[PDB]
Amino acid sequence: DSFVIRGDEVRQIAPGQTGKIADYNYKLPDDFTGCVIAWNSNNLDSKVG
Amino acid sequence: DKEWILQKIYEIMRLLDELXDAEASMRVSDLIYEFMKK
Amino acid sequence: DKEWILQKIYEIMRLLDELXDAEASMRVSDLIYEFMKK
Repeated sequence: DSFVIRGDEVRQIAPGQTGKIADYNYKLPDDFTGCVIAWNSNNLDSKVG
Repeated sequence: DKEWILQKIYEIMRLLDELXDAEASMRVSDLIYEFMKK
Repeated sequence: DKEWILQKIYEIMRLLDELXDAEASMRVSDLIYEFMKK
């Protein structure tokens, strides 16, 4: 997977919280060690308009 | 007036969107999210 | 609890007084007094 996370929501990988769209499914429940490799999307993930 | 709190704060969010902060709008909307959720 | 939220409104009034919206700062400030009170 690869989804454009919000700024701090790279830290919302922590149980119990409401996400922006992780409302549907995401939010670590018991023992999801889902590997993630993250960084600043600020290369191109910001557009005129 | 917790719902009027939501009222004032999302009016703040709409005006932030119109001003062109983008930045402020996005993560102050994160603030409002963790406000109305909690 | 409501401490975090009213501190949110503190941060909001600070963002406003940094932006430049005298009217909006007075609005959120009087709402802050009427939100600590009511």
